[PDB]
This record gives sequence, structure tokens and C-alpha cells, in this order.
Amino acid sequence: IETVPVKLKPGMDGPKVKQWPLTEEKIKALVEICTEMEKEGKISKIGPENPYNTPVFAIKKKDSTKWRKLVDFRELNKRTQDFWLGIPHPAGLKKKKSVTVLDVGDAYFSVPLDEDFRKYTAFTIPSINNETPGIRYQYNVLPQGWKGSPAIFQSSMTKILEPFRKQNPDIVIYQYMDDLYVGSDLEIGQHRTKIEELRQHLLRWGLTGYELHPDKWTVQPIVLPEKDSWTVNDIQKLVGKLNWASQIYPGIKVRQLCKLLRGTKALTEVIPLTEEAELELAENREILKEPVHGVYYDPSKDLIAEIQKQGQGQWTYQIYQEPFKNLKTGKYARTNDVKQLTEAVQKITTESIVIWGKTPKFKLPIQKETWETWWTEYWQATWIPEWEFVNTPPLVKLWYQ
Amino acid sequence: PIETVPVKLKPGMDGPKVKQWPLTEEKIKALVEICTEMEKEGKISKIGPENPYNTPVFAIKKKDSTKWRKLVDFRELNKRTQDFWEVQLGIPHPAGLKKKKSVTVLDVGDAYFSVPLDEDFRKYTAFTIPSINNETPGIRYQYNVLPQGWKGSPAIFQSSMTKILEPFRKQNPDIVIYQYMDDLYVGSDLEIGQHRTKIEELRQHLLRWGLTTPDKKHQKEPPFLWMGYELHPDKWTVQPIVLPEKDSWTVNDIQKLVGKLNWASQIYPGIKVRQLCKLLRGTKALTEVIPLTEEAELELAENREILKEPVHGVYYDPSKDLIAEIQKQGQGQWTYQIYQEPFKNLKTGKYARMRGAHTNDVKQLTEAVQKITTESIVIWGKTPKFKLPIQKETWETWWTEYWQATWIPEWEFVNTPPLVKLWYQLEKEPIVGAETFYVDAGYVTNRGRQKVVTLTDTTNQKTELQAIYLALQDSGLEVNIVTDSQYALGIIQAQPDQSESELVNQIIEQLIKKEKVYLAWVPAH
Ligand SMILES: Cc1ccnc2c1NC(=O)c1cccnc1N2C1CC1
Ligand SMILES: [Mg+2]
Repeated sequence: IETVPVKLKPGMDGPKVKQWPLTEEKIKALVEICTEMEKEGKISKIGPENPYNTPVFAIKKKDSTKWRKLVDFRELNKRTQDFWLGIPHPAGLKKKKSVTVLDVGDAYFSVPLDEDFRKYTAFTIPSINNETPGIRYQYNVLPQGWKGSPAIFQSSMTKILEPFRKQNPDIVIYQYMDDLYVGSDLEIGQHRTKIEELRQHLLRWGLTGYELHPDKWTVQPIVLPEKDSWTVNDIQKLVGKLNWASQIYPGIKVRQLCKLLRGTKALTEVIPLTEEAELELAENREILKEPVHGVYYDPSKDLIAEIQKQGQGQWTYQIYQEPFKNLKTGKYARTNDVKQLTEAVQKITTESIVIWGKTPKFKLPIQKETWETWWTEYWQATWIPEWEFVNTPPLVKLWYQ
Repeated sequence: PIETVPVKLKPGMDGPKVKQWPLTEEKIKALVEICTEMEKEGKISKIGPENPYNTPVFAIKKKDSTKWRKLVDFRELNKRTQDFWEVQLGIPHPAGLKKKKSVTVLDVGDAYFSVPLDEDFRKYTAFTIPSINNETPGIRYQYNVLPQGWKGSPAIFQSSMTKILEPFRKQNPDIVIYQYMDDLYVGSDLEIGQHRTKIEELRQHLLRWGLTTPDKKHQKEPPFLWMGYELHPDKWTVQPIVLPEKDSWTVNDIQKLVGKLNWASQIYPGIKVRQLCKLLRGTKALTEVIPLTEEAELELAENREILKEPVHGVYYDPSKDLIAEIQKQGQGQWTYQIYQEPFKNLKTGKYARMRGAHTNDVKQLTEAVQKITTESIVIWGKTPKFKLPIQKETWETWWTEYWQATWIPEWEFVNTPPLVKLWYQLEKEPIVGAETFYVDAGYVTNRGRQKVVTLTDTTNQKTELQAIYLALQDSGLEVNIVTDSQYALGIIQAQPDQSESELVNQIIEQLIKKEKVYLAWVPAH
């Protein structure tokens, strides 16, 4: 076919990323997958003259006993030229009742890849204990997980998708990387059928799970304890939480509440609130009943997501672009800690895609080595967000949930 | 013939154009005999004056031998040559090998010289043999095979050996071949006579592509000393390390001793360096002499005993389980051993990495498990089953309440003192009718008690900790402490049982003595 030329951003070179070690199970899986991709000519063995590298992994498909090859193209994506218009995010997708996510990844394999770009896709199947050199390949076709694949495949897709799009415009269709998000308001029964039809209506042309309900996603507000009696200790945690929150909502006063705190009282002394302290609390509570006014999403900025381990299988997360100016807050409840964390990451990432059409940069409360070891045991998404590792302050956890 | 690998020079770069140093009629004579032997062998070919590139050549003799050798200095060609995929930059750990009945090392001769070089790249390998008479020759040549000392040779060679060896490997699934630079370690379980015949079939196979190897009479016999190891077909160890019987120890002596001792820990269990490392404190010169402490020589003496008894590692049996076991050796020190059959160690190790200024044994034990897990995936491709001296309840209590996500794989409690426990627990809610200490270096309690103490040389943060220290000191077995120091709250709430800070170690000493302690933070002004 005719290859559309692709290039790195001006002056950049290809990626040279180290492959994190793999267990014998994942290696065999990859050797199996890659051996047949090679017979089919999708990938080819390379020589020592190609110095590039991208990490590869094997994840399990959901309720399928088969493996999916996952390629960490994050470094290459950052270095691929920006692309060149009929893809901007539909804001209608977040209000839809039902949304189905389909993996249209294999479609990409029928379109060849610019011969000159190919070398940048190099990867290696490592061997155990370095007993053998490691098999090296590069792609001959558009790989799954590269930001260029959907762009280069844009035209061939709009075409196979214009019929359904006008023969059923009650449906919204969005594509992000390897997925197709199909949205509708229909009954969850009407929906699954219309979804199956699109399946064959893509099979017609050669193309081959996840079900969301965005209409039911809501913000997790900052809350205040409501209680029968208030001890000195309660009031203290109250003033501390309120003070933090006042930086987001300046209408929060603590003057009367602080006033009940004067004196060096026993921590357990019950303190009947005055009339002023009571009204003050009331207003504060009123103020926090909704998201601070003003915050808006700036498409030119990064989406940042932070997670906190609360306890008993619960986590809290906020998504912002600027500190204190949260776009969304939420909660996630249940296994082991790592598994929970990966599922919360995937969930928060899907949400961002569905609402803003972008993936967030995560700040994860876990040590790198632990994370790097286990995330693939539980990962199921076909994309990989960027992430960094942090040390959660004990005060912030408190201020959430 | 072996297929050619395409090579290029770094972008926007030309070949090297460097002057051949003035030789000596004598050295010119030699280079001319060498280059002549070589052009008849096809290794090199005279070129035209069409080619403008030049690389310096010279001649040396064999170390402790009377014979001429040709050296070519490729620093410039190399600076300009493209990067290649790393040569084998990670090597096998003995513990991950499987035992063999027989292992043979085949030394490859003229390895590089048997491999062709990219036709369009040959031009950059030009060099010049100078003439003896003024307006006479000045012989020019370029390489046709891979040159010694050139950037891409190890990589291109490894890559090619891998393609040549592939067919043999398919027909001979019985044989295991490891390629390490110039050597080929070949192991099998064939009856010894069958083995010898296969080795000969390998030699034949390699000769078809011009690769020469040593005959049975001249092959090295195990044990093989490789990368600091001593390998047998059936067992492995570090090559014997011997401890000096000096009476005078230099700072430098000790660092060498510690290094060696460290290497030994991978199979010798029980090695200790804590006291020998303490000798290094405040040292002013690599040549300063430090006298040994009663403690440093007990340790040295103990190590010297452990090392007398040679202990070997056993090789991996893939049909069996890996078990990893861990023990607390001392404050902040853990030792582990990984085996398949009891006391038949595949490998041992120590862990002392302190990740942060304050920790507890639970945290540290957990980081020990992580390290071993990563090491295991690398050497054997799977995680072992751990046996730990901690009960699930202690583990769960800490994990469940720590702010970081954590995980420990499949584990069985093993009752091997010392067992890890949490030394104290902070109350989750305030204690009723327990005195309330308000700190800010001094305190004031609800009972009218107080002390504004004096500290000199104290840092901002360290003044905060001190105050808490005071409250803990002058209070009873049940206390409520209110502080505005988010820093203190952070340290203490992590519940450390060991610290770099002496003050922290004191606070810890107090927390262990108390019955119930409750810490609360309140904003500043
Ligand atoms: C250094 C080295 C590296 C990798 N493998 C091996 C060796 N050398 C051996 O001597 C060795 C020892 C025991 C079993 N296999 C061994 N071999 C295997 C190849 C037969
Ligand atoms: Mg105070």
C-alpha cells in the first residue's frame, strides 16, 4: 500500500529505554505472540545496527484466556511528530447513559509503516538470567499503542464509520489510541445489541467489552463530621481541616470555633458550642456543599491525578491542573494494595478520557520497585499513563474522605 | 559466507583524516610482512589514492614474547561511528544455571577476522604503511573484515556468531551453548564419549565459516574461573578469598577487605563487616593506619573461620520450588538464603539498605522482600516462596494502617527468633483523663504544669522533637500530646523503632515505656 511518511519532532532521536525484567511466564507468552506476528510479516528481526529500544509486556485479556502484547510506547509517543480535522473530543460522551469501550487494535496491522520510521519501534524479548542475547524486532505495520497509528488510520476509519454514524446518529463514537468509545442513551439491552451490530459492521471490513455509565459519576465533596457532642479534640481536628479548606474556599471562618479552644483544656473535655460557633459551622458546611466556583479545564495544560490510601480498601483521588483547583474528586473502594491501586489508576484514566479526552499524569503512593514488579499482573488497559512516585503527607489523607 | 551488517557514521560526519606517525625502517619492515600475509588472506586490500581517510597504525611485540604485532588506533573512527545495540551488557549469575554432566570451553581464534565488514564502510578503515625511501611507496589499505579495536566489532561479531550457531542448536536441543565474548561454554548431559564427539561436530560446523577452535588436548578443563566465580559442571562458588594476618591495617587495607568480604556474602552466610566498617570513621588518608578494636578483630576472626570452610552453591533445578528465607541479624541487618532443598543454598545475601532516616523492622523486612523478589525474577524468572519471622497479624496491623500501598507475596511464618514485632502503638483516639501536654522547646498541661527548656545549636525541626521528648519524659504512662509540628507528627506516626537521629531514638525509648499515647496536631498561630 502507500506509506504515509512519519517523523520524530525536529532534532530528536529514537528511544533507548531499558526493558524491566520479566517472569518466565510472560516471556514465553511474548515469544509465542511474536513468533506468529513474524510469520505474518507484521514484525521483523533486526541486527546490532539498530540501537533503539522500547519496553514490552504481556497482559491478560479480560474474561479471555489469551494474552495481549503491551508495548510501552510512552517515550516514542512523546517524540513522534504532532499530527497535522474531525476528532476533537465530543463533550456529549460524559452525559451518555451507556458507553462501551472496544479494542480496535488489530485494524492497525493491515496498514504498513513508513520504512524509515520502523527502526524506532525496536523492542526486545529478554531471556532469563541473560543466558541468551534477547530477541530483537521492529514493526513493519502500525503498532498498537503508538500515537501515530490512530492518526495515520484516521481516514480509513472515518470511511468505514460514516454509515453507522448516519444510520444511527443517536450514538456517539470516539476513538482514543486503540479504543473506540461508543456512547448511547438507549436501554442497556438496546445498547448491547446495537453494539454487537457495529461489531459485525466492522467485521464486514475486517475489524474485530468494558461498559461504563458516565451519567452516574459524581464529585466527592469535602466533609465535616456531624456529631451529637463535640470534645476539645473534635474541634481541633475541625479547625485544622477548615483552615486547609479555607485556602480553596475563602468564605470559611473559624473565629468562633477557635474561641472555644482557648485555655489548655483536657483533650476529652466536651464543649457545648455557643450560638455563634454553631452558625459559623453551618455556613462552612453550606459553603462546602459544592465544587468551588470558577475552575475550568485548560486543554493546553496537563491533567494531574493524585491518589491516597485511606484504609479498609478505600482510596481517594483528585484530578487538577492547578493545585487546590480540582476538576474532579472521587473515591474508589475494592485483594491486596497493588491490585487495588492498578484498578484505581485504570478507572481514573478511563474517566479522564471520557470527560476531557486525555490521560492524567499520576502521583502514586507506592515505591517504584514494587510497582514496576506487579502492575502488569493486574493491568488491562491498552494504554499506559505517565506516572511518578510520591510520599503522601499524613495530613492530606485526613483532609479527604 | 556470513551476511554483512550495514554500518554508518554519526550524522553530519566524515571519516577520520589523521596522520600516520613516523615509524622506523624496522617497524615498517614488520608491518609490511603482516599486511602482506593479510592481503593474501583477503582480510585487507590495497586501495587507490582515491581514498582521503587515514587511521594511524603501529607495531608492538607479544607481552613476554619475541614477535611483531599490528595495532591500529581507532579512537577517531570510533568517535564518529554510529552506536550499536549493546553487546551482552548483563551476565548470568551461577545460581541460575542448571547442572550439566560435562562443560567445555571453546576458545574462538581470529574471531573478528573471519567476519566481513560493510562494503560501503570499508573506506573509513583506511590506514597507511610508510615507505623507507623518500619518493617511493607508502602502501595504502582498508579492512574487509572486522578490525580489532573498532567500535562495532564486539556487537557485529556476537550477532553473527548467534546466526552461525542457530542451525546447530535446532538439530542439537540436547546441547547448551553460552557465548561470552571470545569463549563458548558448551554443556551437556551426554555420556562423556558422546559429549566429546558433539564438541567435535561443533568444531566442524564452526570451521565451515572459518572459525578455528582448540582440539581436545588443548581445551581448558573445569573448574572455570569466570567473573570472580569458580564454576564446576555440578556446583559453583566465588574464587577463594584469603584474609591477611597483618598486625598493621591501613584505611585502604580495610576498604579492600570490606569489598572482598562483601563479594563473599553471596554464598558465604554469616559474614559481618559492621565493625570493620566502623574503623573508617573520620579517617584522613588512604594510608593512615587504624588499630583494630576488640570488636573489629572478633568479627575479623569470625569471618576468617567462616571462610576457612569452603562452601559451594548448588545449581537451579527448574522442576522444583524456590524458597527464600530471612533472618534479622542485628539492628537494621537482615540475611537471607534461597534454596530448593534445605540447607542446599543456591545463593545467600544480606540486606541493610536503610531507605530513609527512620524505620521499623516491618517496613525494612518488606523492602528486603522486594529486593529478593526482583533479584529472583532476574535470576530464575519467578518469585520464591518466602519464610519470614513475622506473623500475619503483626504484618497486617502495620500494612493496613500505613499510608503507602504495599505488598508481600506468598509467605509462611517461621518461628526463628528474633521475631519481628511492632514495639509500640499510638492511640487512635484521645485518652480520657490522661494529662494533656501542649507543646510548642517547652510545654503546658491542663493541670497547670510547665517547663520552658533551653537548647543550644538546635535546628528549627529538632527543637520541635525536643519539646515532645520533654512531654514524654515528665508525663505518666498515659498521655495526650498536642503539637503544631507536622514534621514531628510525620516521624512518629510512621512509628519508627530505629533512627539515625539520637533524639529520635530517645523519643522511641519513651514510646515503648508508655501504656497509651495519643498524638494530635493543631495549626500554627
Ligand atoms: C560461564 C557460563 C555462563 C553460562 N553458562 C555456563 C557457563 N559456564 C560453565 O562452566 C557452566 C557450569 C555449569 C553449568 N553450565 C555452565 N554453562 C552452561 C553453558 C553450559
Ligand atoms: Mg501548641
